[PDB]
Amino acid sequence: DLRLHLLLNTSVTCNDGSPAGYYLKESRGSRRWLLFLEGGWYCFNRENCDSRYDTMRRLMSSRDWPRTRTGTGILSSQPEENPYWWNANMVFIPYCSSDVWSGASSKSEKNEYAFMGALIIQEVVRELLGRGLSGAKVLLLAGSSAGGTGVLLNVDRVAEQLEKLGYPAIQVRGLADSGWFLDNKQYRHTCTCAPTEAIRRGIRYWNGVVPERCRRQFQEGEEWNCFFGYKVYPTLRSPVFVVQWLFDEAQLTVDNVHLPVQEGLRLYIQNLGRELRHTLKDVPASFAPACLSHEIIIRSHWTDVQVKGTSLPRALHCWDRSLHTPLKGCPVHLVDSCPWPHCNPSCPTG
Ligand SMILES: FC(F)(F)c1c(Cl)ccc(-n2ccnn2)c1Cl
Ligand SMILES: *[C@@H]1O[C@H](CO)[C@@H](O)[C@H](O)[C@H]1NC(C)=O
Repeated sequence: DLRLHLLLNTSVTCNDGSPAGYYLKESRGSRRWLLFLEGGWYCFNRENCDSRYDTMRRLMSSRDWPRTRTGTGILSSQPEENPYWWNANMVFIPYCSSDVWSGASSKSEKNEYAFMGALIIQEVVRELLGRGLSGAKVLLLAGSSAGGTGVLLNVDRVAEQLEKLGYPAIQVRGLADSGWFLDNKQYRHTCTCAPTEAIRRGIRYWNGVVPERCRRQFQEGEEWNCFFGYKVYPTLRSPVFVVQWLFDEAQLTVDNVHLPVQEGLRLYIQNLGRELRHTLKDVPASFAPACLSHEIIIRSHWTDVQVKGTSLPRALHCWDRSLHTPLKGCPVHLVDSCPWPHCNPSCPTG
């Protein structure tokens, strides 16, 4: 249902210099726009990016992209699959920059790869304005995994971009799914590169950019801190809803945890969930189930998980209402308190 458009500005490119793009399904009677950032890890040096180019080329190039994609989960146009925003204008932005959506660097005589994630988002927004986005009332920038961190890094820049283009009435909001990570100690030490070390190397290789207020706090050489949700979120002005499994599989991977569990690992896992829960305590719009999993919002069965009896599509609807005092029976802060994966019976089965 979503049709591919390669960017008209062919200077905004995937890693290999092929044009970036977006998949679009318009909904002509709607002023809601959902722009979804795909995830898919990252690469932080020539050797690891070369390997990714061999066996994950669609994440580095548009040369082999299909002409259409089916919208699923929050990108579905069927109310049965998407109770939240089924009638919205739907945009899926493929992740082909390997930079957690942070890069602003072209391929050149000094750069084998272009890392243009931050510029891809800006260019998609610019080109959509002529396709109906100029009439929008709400632009929800959503994303999963690396795309979820991409929301945190870019939501306020989209807001600033629309303001400077003369569209102050479009309300820009963010939905960060599975992009809220902890710069914690690994369970066993290995660069499965530790989260702190991975981002420090990548940001230099990508010429990565972070939100301005966060950059002003951490300053030169320390911008890697702004890739961590609990540090960047308090600096953001746009409303951001945070979805994060308490025992996220990507978090455990970078922590070198691989799953009978003995005391040391049991304590490690329980402490991880408690730390994640703590970082969400003052995030008013959040959905954090006690599950071992990764991503949720574009899965066809994303409607199934509940926290305290409330599904994610319901919580997002309650968030919409809150952005028109708490709402009777329409909660927006939903964080599990039970301390072990699958202590929530609605967790994905696998
Ligand atoms: F390492 C880390 F720091 F925890 C981190 C960050 Cl900041 C942002 C995105 C990812 N990620 C996971 C899967 N795709 N991207 C990770 Cl794993
Ligand atoms: C194309 O994108 C580049 C990089 O974002 C930008 O500098 C340039 O102004 C863009 N060109 C047009 C015509 O928008």
